[PDB]
Amino acid sequence: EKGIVEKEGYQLDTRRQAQAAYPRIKVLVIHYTADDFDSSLATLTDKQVSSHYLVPAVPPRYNGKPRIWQLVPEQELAWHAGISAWRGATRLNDTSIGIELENRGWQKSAGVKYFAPFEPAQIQALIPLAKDIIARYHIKPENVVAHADIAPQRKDDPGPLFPWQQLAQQGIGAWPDAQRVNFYLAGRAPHTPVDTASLLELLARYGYDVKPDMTPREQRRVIMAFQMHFRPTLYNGEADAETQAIAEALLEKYGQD
Amino acid sequence: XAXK
Repeated sequence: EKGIVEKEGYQLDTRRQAQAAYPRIKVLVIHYTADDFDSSLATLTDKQVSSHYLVPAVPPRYNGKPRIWQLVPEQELAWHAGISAWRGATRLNDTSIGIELENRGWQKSAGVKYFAPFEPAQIQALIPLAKDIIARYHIKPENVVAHADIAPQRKDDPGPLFPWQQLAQQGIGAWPDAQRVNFYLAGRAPHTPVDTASLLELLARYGYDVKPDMTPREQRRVIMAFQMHFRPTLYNGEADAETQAIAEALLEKYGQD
Repeated sequence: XAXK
């Protein structure tokens, strides 16, 4: 009937819709696989981890379009985030979509952890899928994140070679206004040392997991995670003026929720 | 990467 639904035991009347109704999905998490396509597909369909999408390094094309693998209906959670925290939330699996990108990650080469560049074909395939996802759920720019952002002590992915600024120019994810980063730099050289505690407060509020008593090591991983995303020219995890100014400009533009 |  007119807005009425039948069931075993009861009728539902759907005629009155509440104003306060919002997606359960709020977060888009970017990963790399650190493994080849067939191997990643095997792993992400097994019983320990999964993701909603798997993008090959160079997706095959059909009907003039890159093909991407969907492993898990978006309505359902995938096992991609693990133990995690972002902007007040935990258990990020519950509220996120996870995209896995076939990419080798890091390999230590004479002690120097070297990351692998992202195939431009892959990024090109990613853009329309991210846009559709972001439209569908009205995902806010600051909630397009790296796995490292939501689990900084455990993960680096997708790493400092991931083109966040390029994506931001396509309307995908958060990026600070350059004039405001300069404003907050406030006359300092970019690498001028800044007070670690003060920087960590800002990162906490922007959304990073920061606990009251952390070893220097653990404080470095948080700052490093932030730099890999937002200041990838140097991601050694030391608090400096440029890192702080970026955090300050991000907070000004996107807030904290 | 991934990773319940």
